[PDB]
Amino acid sequence: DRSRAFARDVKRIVVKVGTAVVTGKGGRLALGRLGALCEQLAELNSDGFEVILVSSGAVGLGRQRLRYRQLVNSSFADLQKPQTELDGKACAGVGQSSLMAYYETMFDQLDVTAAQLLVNDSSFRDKDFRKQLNETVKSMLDLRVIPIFNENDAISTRSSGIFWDNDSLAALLALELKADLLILLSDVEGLYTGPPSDPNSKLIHTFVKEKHQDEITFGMTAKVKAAVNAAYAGIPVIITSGYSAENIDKVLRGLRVGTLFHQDARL
Amino acid sequence: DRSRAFARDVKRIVVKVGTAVVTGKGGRLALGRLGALCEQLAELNSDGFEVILVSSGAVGLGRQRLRYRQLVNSSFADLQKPQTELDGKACAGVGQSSLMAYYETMFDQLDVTAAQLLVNDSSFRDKDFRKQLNETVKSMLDLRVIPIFNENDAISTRSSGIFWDNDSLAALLALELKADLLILLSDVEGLYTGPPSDPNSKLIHTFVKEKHQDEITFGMTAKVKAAVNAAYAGIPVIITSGYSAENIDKVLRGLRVGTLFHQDARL
Amino acid sequence: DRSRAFARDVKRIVVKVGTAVVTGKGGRLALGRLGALCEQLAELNSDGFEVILVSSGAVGLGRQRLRYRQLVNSSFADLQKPQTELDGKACAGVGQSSLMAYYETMFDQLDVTAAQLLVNDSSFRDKDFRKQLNETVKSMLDLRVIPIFNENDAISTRSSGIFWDNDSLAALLALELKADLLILLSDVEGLYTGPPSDPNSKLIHTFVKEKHQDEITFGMTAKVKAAVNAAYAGIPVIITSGYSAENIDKVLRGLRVGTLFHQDARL
Amino acid sequence: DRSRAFARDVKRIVVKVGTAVVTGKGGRLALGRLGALCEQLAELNSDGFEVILVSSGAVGLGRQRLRYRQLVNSSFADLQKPQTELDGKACAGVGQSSLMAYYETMFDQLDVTAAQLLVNDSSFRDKDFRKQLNETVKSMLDLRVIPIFNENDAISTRSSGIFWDNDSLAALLALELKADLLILLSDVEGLYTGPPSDPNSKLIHTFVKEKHQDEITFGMTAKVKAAVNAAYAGIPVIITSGYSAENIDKVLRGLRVGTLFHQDARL
Amino acid sequence: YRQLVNSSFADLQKP
Amino acid sequence: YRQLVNSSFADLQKP
Amino acid sequence: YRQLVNSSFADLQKP
Amino acid sequence: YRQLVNSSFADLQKP
Ligand SMILES: Nc1ncnc2c1ncn2[C@@H]1O[C@H](COP(=O)(O)OP(=O)(O)OP(=O)(O)O)[C@@H](O)[C@H]1O
Ligand SMILES: Nc1ncnc2c1ncn2[C@@H]1O[C@H](COP(=O)(O)OP(=O)(O)OP(=O)(O)O)[C@@H](O)[C@H]1O
Ligand SMILES: Nc1ncnc2c1ncn2[C@@H]1O[C@H](COP(=O)(O)OP(=O)(O)OP(=O)(O)O)[C@@H](O)[C@H]1O
Ligand SMILES: Nc1ncnc2c1ncn2[C@@H]1O[C@H](COP(=O)(O)OP(=O)(O)OP(=O)(O)O)[C@@H](O)[C@H]1O
Repeated sequence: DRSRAFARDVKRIVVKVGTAVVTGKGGRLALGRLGALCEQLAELNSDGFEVILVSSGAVGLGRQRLRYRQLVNSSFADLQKPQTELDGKACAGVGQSSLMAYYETMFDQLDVTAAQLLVNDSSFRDKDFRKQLNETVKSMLDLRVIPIFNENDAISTRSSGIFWDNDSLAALLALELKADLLILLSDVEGLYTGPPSDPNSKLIHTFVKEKHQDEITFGMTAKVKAAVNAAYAGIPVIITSGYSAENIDKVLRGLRVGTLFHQDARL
Repeated sequence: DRSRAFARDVKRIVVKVGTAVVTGKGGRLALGRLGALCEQLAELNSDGFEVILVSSGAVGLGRQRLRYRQLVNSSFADLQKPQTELDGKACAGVGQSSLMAYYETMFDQLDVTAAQLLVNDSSFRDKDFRKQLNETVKSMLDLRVIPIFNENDAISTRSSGIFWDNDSLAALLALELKADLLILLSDVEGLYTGPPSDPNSKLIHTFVKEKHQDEITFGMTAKVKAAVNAAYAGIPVIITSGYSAENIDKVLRGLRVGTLFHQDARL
Repeated sequence: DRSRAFARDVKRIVVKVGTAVVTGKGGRLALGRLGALCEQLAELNSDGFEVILVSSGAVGLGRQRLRYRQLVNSSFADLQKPQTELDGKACAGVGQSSLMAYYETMFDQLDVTAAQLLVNDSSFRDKDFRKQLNETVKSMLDLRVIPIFNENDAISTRSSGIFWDNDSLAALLALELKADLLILLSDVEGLYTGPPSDPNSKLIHTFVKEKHQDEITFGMTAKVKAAVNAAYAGIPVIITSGYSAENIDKVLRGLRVGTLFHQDARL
Repeated sequence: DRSRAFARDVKRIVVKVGTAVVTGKGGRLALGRLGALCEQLAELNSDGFEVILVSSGAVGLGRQRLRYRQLVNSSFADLQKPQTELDGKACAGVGQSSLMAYYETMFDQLDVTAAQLLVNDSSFRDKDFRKQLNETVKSMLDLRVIPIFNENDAISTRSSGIFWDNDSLAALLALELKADLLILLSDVEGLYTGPPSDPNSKLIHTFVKEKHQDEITFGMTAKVKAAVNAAYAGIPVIITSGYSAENIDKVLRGLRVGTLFHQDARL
Repeated sequence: YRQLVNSSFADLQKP
Repeated sequence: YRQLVNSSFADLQKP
Repeated sequence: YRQLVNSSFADLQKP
Repeated sequence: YRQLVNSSFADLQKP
């Protein structure tokens, strides 16, 4: 439109992928969605953008793999007994490795080098750590590498910290790395006036902190809170659906797509 | 022999792979050596052992990949100008992802699930962190998963800490996880009475803290220091060459292979 | 509709993928499209269908890879001289291996075993060969395997034969294997009353050999000829666009999608 | 020695890998052996040689995979009933795709482009086919590509033909492609004066058609017959053990390794 | 028991 | 029966 | 000449 | 200059 004109000076993008975008039916990987996303990110990176990817959704794939392992090495007599709940940290550790190995496979097939950085909550308490991370990211972006961040859930001792979920980790990274636009890839077209299943609900062209502030009932509430916190500091935030392969290009070209969170746009 | 009789009650093994074992000629991956090692580890894990792998050697592969990227996207005129030194943290971050993606590929091809855990020096300062890592590792080993540890060099702010290198990280993990035998995979057959190139040098059947204490001149000195620290606390340590595919089986069967670091054996 | 009611007793499907569906921009693989197609085929195969895939589009990927190789091992002075045209058979041979390795990678990641069969024109001249191939395909389908046929372009001595292109190889296989529905995955929504770029053109609900026989003007003419030949013998043929991930489900459910080629439907 | 001096003008090498070299314990892939072989072949190809690889051993891996599939999708009640023998052609078709996908994976990781050509017995009956294949192989070798031949067992209607096994397919290719040395990678160090298990047996430095001709009792008899047929026409043949990673370099450097089949050397 | 006896490995891999 | 009842999936994956 | 001298490897990888 | 002009991409990929 006219209020999405900042999509022309955008140089660094922090793209966060949701769990509903990574894991498909049955808990396995969604190969089509992730492949289209990786193709779009490689095209953006070849174009001249500096793309930072904050991956998410390792707990689900990890749990699927660990259930497979239990079955394969389990025995009938046992399958007749009750089941147990698979540890959370074990699932996260198993899923992270598979997800990032798959990311490396497709990025290599796309002729793009991808790098894996893992940052915990206790690490962010040091300003010197922030400076190091900034220097490392700058050096990796100067060679056209896509840093794939995440949260070290497989070692976390864990809300009271700086960040508690990837919805907020993306905002913290975008604020720290001085990004220019933050895209929260979810499974919904954006932010609605009510529940998505409600027919009376309507899409939000842009979020207003004086009108749409208290007009929506909510998960997505954490996404909205992180978006408001990020857009308050001067980082425009776009909530868009990752089910489509051209949404990133549409928002980066200035089209009316997704929900916009901007401090200057809101009046 | 007779003093390597503890290789029968061994149940948990902490295997550390060196940089000279992972990276082959040209800085690329050594596919033959790593493939043989992965085959042996899968056979051990299927046998009934609980194998913990402490990988190493991501800085070299990472630097090779980053030099490739610089060239591919570099331009002639530039190749005519002087070169620069690639950041250390960028190289480590790029190399780690590729190494562990390759590990996942071969372990999947071997029908074994491998898990990636990353632990930094600042994390070990918390006893509660030690308890949570122990619980996670126990839960992952109860499902026949090979936890592939490493050091988060791609985020490490960095000798004054608990551990400073993987030679000592392996010892710290073995002491904390209550392992039963620690194998330091290097490129040399063990510990010699002098430099390996010296013809007069002889292999050390077992390390004695009263005789071979100062009979050796030295890298490998860090390996020996970590081995002495680990074997002091009651964890037997074996330094063996990873160039062969059956060395792990030989040491685990009680044969005379490698250099032994034992507190009870030494007199 | 009412004339697509045969999509309920369909048990065997012969799916042919076009070149415009496999190769994306720059001659590289289209990862999103092929990933969505592989996900859909794995879902169909798990559902209870017997899916036969007749792949295509190795010449393009092969040529891209061979140009990469020429450059990488080529030298400046040479790049200053004129270029040459890369052999056709060399390109086909290089591309086939990469395409089918990628197919195996995604099918393994999808927990489906895929098999590669290659059949040439000279082989089809033997009736005993037809019986052998039928027996092999039956044995492979009884174990829930997806036979990935193709044409041995890398050994072909080469129109006068039984089949000359994959558009006709799919029809020959469907007739020989007694399939029940043949889907020709192309990049267009189907068959139009004229050129697709013509605004006055309209989609064809079903092809009539007494009306649309000569009305349509035209590549796609080979597709239409193969479709008419297949549908004459009693194998219903559907021409549908592979750019969407749910077109196969839509045609298999009886919805109005694509262009239909049926001998009984046409009047 | 002195009679292995022809290893200096060697320019094209036809390397045949046995079944005992590809498939490891349990019918799965031998990752260490194949990785070392691929590393050696990539080093040779980078050196300046023109390496042709005639792969073998898809029936075993294929049968393992098909048994896995039967079990996974089989059901207890059924496992209680008798088993069946898995078709030969289905096993070959499934195994070939996996083997060559793995070959592509390691060759890509080694920065070498590998190409897959499949040739049947009926195809060799045409001289024009021989010319076509020679032209294709020349064009593929001029771009530093490793053509990975095999036998189309998944389509073969099938001894009365030109070739019946890969031991003889390698000889036929070496004679047709005008190779300079043929290496038959087996699991034994070469040709012995008797059974390998016999302690009195001794290794044969070179095969003599007037002495060793009837001094050996025997599988390996097919290997010896193919070697004699190839070496009669003027192609030196070396039978060497593929269990070691440096045997190819040793024979190509002129060292005394393996068993030699030469028409000029024999007196 | 019967649900497991008359079941297959892939059926179990599901919830 | 018992060999199968008191067996595991990976044991079967072997001859 | 100049087009090649002031060019990069990835630019060439394209037609 | 000459070392680069009369060189290939893979030669550079080495120290
Ligand atoms: N008003 C609302 N509008 C849209 N979505 C809503 C709303 N209220 C709840 N939701 C839910 O919030 C979900 C947000 O998606 P998702 O599960 O990826 O969120 P998340 O908690 O940010 O994810 P992740 O675990 O990847 O960080 C939607 O899929 C939808 O089901
Ligand atoms: N007396 C000695 N005996 C054996 N090796 C020695 C000796 N002195 C020095 N070395 C060197 O120490 C090296 C130890 O191998 P390596 O490079 O893997 O060590 P590291 O510093 O522990 O490795 P990493 O970086 O993987 O932790 C040997 O390769 C050898 O060159
Ligand atoms: N009337 C028409 N309607 C639709 N497409 C047409 C028409 N005339 C020509 N075409 C062209 O035919 C093409 C058919 O697609 P495609 O290139 O895959 O065909 P193909 O020759 O069957 O492919 P392949 O090489 O994979 O066998 C369309 O992409 C379109 O550009
Ligand atoms: N006198 C002998 N010397 C050596 N090996 C012998 C002898 N007699 C029989 N053999 C057997 O021949 C085998 C040859 O190996 P291999 O199984 O690869 O043969 P092949 O039939 O040529 O293989 P492939 O199926 O790969 O073509 C040896 O492993 C050995 O067991």
